Amino acid sequence: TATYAQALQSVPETQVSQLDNGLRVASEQSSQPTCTVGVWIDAGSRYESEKNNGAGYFVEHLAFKGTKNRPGNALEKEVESMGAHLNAYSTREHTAYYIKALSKDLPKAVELLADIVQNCSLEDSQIEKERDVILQELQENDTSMRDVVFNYLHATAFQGTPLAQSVEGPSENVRKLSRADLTEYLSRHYKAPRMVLAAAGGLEHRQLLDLAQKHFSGLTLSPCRFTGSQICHREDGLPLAHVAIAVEGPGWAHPDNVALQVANAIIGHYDCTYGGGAHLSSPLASIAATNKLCQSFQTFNICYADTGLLGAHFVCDHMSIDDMMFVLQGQWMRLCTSATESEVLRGKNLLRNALVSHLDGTTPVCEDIGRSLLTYGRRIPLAEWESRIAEVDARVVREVCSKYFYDQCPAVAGFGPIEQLPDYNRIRSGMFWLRF
Amino acid sequence: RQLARNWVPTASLWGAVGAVGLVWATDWRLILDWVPYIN
Amino acid sequence: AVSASSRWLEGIRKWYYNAAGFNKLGLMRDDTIHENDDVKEAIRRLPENLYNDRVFRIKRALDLSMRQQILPKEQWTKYEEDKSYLEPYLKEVIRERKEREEWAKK
Amino acid sequence: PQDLEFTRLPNGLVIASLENYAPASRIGLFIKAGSRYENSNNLGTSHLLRLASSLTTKGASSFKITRGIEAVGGKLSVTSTRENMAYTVECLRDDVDILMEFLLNVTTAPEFRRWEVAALQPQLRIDKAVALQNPQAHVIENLHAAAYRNALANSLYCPDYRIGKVTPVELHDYVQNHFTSARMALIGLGVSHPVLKQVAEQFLNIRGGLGLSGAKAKYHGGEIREQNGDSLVHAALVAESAAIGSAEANAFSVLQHVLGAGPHVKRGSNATSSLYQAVAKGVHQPFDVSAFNASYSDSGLFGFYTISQAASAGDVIKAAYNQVKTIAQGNLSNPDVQAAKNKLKAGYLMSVESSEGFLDEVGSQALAAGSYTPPSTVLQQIDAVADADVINAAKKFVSGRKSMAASGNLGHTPFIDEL
Amino acid sequence: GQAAGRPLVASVSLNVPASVRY
Repeated sequence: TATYAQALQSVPETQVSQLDNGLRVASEQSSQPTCTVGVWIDAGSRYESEKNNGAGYFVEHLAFKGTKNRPGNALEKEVESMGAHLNAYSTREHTAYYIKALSKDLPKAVELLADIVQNCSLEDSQIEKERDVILQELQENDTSMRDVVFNYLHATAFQGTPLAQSVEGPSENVRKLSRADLTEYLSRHYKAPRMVLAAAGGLEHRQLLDLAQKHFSGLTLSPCRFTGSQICHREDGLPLAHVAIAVEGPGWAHPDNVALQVANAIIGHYDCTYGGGAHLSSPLASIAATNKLCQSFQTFNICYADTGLLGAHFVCDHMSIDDMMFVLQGQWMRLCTSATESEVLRGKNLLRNALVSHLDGTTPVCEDIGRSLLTYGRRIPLAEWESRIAEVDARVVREVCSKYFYDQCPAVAGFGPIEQLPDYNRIRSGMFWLRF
Repeated sequence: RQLARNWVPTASLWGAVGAVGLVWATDWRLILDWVPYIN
Repeated sequence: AVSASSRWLEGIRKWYYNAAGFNKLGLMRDDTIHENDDVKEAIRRLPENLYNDRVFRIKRALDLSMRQQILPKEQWTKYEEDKSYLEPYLKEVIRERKEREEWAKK
Repeated sequence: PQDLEFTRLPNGLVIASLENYAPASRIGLFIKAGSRYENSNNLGTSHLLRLASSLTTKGASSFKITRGIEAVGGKLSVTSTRENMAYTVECLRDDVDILMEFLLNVTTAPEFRRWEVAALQPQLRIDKAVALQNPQAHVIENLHAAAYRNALANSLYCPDYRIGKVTPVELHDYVQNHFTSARMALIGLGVSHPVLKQVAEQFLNIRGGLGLSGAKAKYHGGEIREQNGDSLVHAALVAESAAIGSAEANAFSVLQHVLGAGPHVKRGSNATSSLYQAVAKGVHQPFDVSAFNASYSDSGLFGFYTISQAASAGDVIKAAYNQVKTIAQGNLSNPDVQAAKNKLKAGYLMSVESSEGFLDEVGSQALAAGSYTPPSTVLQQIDAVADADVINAAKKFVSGRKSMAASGNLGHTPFIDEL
Repeated sequence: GQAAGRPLVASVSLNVPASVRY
């Protein structure tokens, strides 16, 4: 049946296989007519040099412009022949190439895919075309303020590290960019073991690995500095002013990463548009709906390899900024001391739900593996996560937050019309309570 | 409920503070010399 | 255990009710009430038909007190007729918070 | 585990159930009441009603309710369209009963407290606004008016003089007017039938009254052009399509994948769509065209929604429209259709494979049919489409009254008379 | 022309902001 305890038990397990040249193989059988076929690569900007900045990004567009065996636009005209959707995306710490398809024609898929991974048509026809679009887009990118401030955010904490740099990289490089340097980075980091392969669907493990089928896969990092600081772009014309505030935290692999998953879930989030009103349990969603001290906000977590990011992102009236803050320091600080096991539970349940929730669907299932592999390896400790949940304690959360919050140096990002936002020296004194 | 959290140890110190404070003030009870206090 | 005395209770009630002048100013019992938080939001939930009428009598009332005239007794309020209109709204606001008050205990 | 179990009642309300093994345990509740069921003085009610969700039940204080779902960790959802409003809820495998019980109290036990009703007046706009970020959003709503008169022309949103207009009572009737145990349909997912089967008949048997079908929407075309400040003018051309649940509805559903391009590849301008290609070839710098097909119960519409720049729109329309002619003239490619069939079958299954989506697909059949059809049968029926069908299907869109909606800078914007 | 997943549009309000559709 479906019973939460038993519900953990029966799942198609993590599968693993390993080829010779460093390629990884892995899978899970969902008993489904379709398969998400995907690839994840750990080559980052944090690898990329100061010219390489944004190049792999530029590269990202290029694969589908045609390849070695398949010149321009002969690539997709086979793809859509099957009717199988196709997509690719990249990230500072990862890049994921993947396919969503019926399990039938997969024998082509990976072979199609394998061609793309390395064999590529590097043709300055596409280059200039793509060189333009990016440049076109580079300027357009000022339209979504969200992404904008984060760029500021990293650079202010991680200054002096390749991690602190634009994903697309600065503009002039893209013009200056030449496809030989690509071929470098093409050759550099697209080797295995850097490469990793997974999939999920009706696919069985060995019927994956057999048709993982002989093609090829392949043949530097530093701990980053953390900057107590501030950045402000003051532009007063705009109606609203985003805010972001955070402190650094543990990397991907680390015990406490889960212990802090809940504190966010507990403190929760608010938005203009909820039907929750003023009776919600989250003090923030109660007040921020009550006096509409903000339009909305949400809290984030991002844990890098060695690093982690805890903080929120809010939007409030140009006269309402201060009061959002003096509230927001309330919640974190009060947790570190006076918190209680009751509210723990309501946080505990949610994260269980959110965990179980995201686990439906081919691609997301497929998608965990790749990062997880590049992160914890094969580990998909599904039922364990539950056991992991049972670990967390009142002291734990307090003792955890005591570390990473009380009397620390926070980072401050801002975007105009900021001006109200108090000076740092307030925020700093505002981190540690005086016992009030 | 009533769960009195770290406030309990917190407060524990506080009373000690100004108690010492009044002791530091002048008070009445001497304070067995304990490092030199003039005769 | 009261039956006849129950009947005997109402006289002093009616008596005591008649021992407070606001009966003789044309007030009622409800508008007499001292304010409170429940009082506040209770006001919100009133329809105007009462609400306005609540207003005027008050406004009517105050003026008289300025001039030290008591309403002609014929027009005094009557112990037979007292309008409870406040309280059916009042119990709501009382109730609900008691939950929150309690449901937030644990 | 166990496959689709759907059960007629005496009330006729289908209680459909499956058994899962998953700890995710969800339930959903469908209702026939859409915007078409609002009257001239009833306008925006459902849209307002769709914000009646969180309010005070007759079974409990809304406070307790709201603090209830969170501390449990469950989640509530509400969804409507021009036709079928749907009340969705989900929580862990174990606790559904507490939650499930509250699903009733909301739909079972309404209370409209004149004060509690007032605070929701401010809310509509801020909701109503954010939907109109997307220009296409505003464009669509206008369209149903142009092509109809009465029913589907009804907005999903509140015309603004209608704002202060709505009383608890007006709601209160439409509550019980359009509610009945004949129309109500309940779907379980992870929970056994008998538990589902139990309480279903218990509370949910009420009346009667039902269903006010006098809206045939009476397709009546026209065109509407709003003068606006966008640089990218938006417009669409529609000759009415057929009713839902028909090979024609499939034929157009096939006919779209002919021209209709959703990107199957990121950033890829879809070449297999002749539409964009046959356009983009004779055409110039950025633009987009996609084909729009949608159907409701009694009927639906087929069209294509264009996005172009100031001068281009007409030729953007015209060529594409002229390109439509090409198809209507006896142009055919069986493999393309075949590939399109492959697209559709996949696209269908890829659509359906999603449980939550399929959760709809369950009751989307129910209120429509009340039975279940394996997608295999669909996939079979997908095959059943003849080409001359899709041939003459497009011919219809050419062969019949067509309608336009346009907004932006209109200086160069042609009418349908230019067409 | 977007139905694009499905027939016409959508609206949803619960908590988390909202959703549109084609």
